[PDB]
Amino acid sequence: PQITLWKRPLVTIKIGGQLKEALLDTGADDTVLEEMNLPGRWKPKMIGGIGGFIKVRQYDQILIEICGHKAIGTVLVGPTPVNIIGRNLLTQIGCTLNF
Amino acid sequence: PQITLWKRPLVTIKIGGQLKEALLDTGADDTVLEEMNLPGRWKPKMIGGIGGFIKVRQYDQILIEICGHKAIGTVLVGPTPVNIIGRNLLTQIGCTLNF
Ligand SMILES: CCOP(=O)(COc1ccc(C[C@H](NC(=O)O[C@H]2CO[C@H]3OCC[C@H]32)[C@H](O)CN(C[C@@H](C)CC)S(=O)(=O)c2ccc3c(c2)OCO3)cc1)OCC
Repeated sequence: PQITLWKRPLVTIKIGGQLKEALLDTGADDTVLEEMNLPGRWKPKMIGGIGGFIKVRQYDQILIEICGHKAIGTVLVGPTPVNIIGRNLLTQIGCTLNF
Repeated sequence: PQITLWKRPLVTIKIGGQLKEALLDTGADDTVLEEMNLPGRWKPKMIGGIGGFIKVRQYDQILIEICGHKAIGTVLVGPTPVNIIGRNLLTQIGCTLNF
């Protein structure tokens, strides 16, 4: 599909057997999701943006389905205000910018 | 052009007669540039990111050329970690997401 940018590019994702709304974010190197209790081990990490850094939990080899397209990679979990799909997963679903 | 996301979507921009490098950021509602001098009036504003709020200077109806495409809109100037081109200008240059 093609998504215009008049509004925030929000889509439905599936992760850990749950549906959520997330932002397709070409400005995000990594994928940052709202607080959730994913199983398995994780590594502490900090990521920075406008305003400073937040503490997040890095889970690896996590499957996410974005608009029916499957992707598996690293997902960061922490007190983010919005679910953010970053380039590490956007590349896997064949997402490009076009103008 | 068509831009893949295996690396950061960085492009050259021209604003106030000066060339700079900026990130095409579909997750940003607004355009925010690092500290610089811009002519014309400006009003103090505040914007929030992943790690909190920052104070910016809002410049309205600023000419800015993005990878060869002209836009005239709002540009915020402040302590952002990187120059980011947000949806307010991405829409002007006809940028869409596609997968
Ligand atoms: C509504 C909820 O509350 P809120 O109002 C806004 O919530 C939001 C918070 C973040 C975002 C996404 C963020 N957009 C953003 O900053 O946009 C600003 C300007 O325009 C406005 O539009 C929305 C906010 C304003 C960027 O797309 C991506 N970022 C990097 C970028 C700064 C380049 C370095 S990043 O997230 O930090 C990040 C992600 C993965 C990583 C990483 C860093 O490092 C490695 O992996 C969108 C909405 O904030 C009050 C507390």
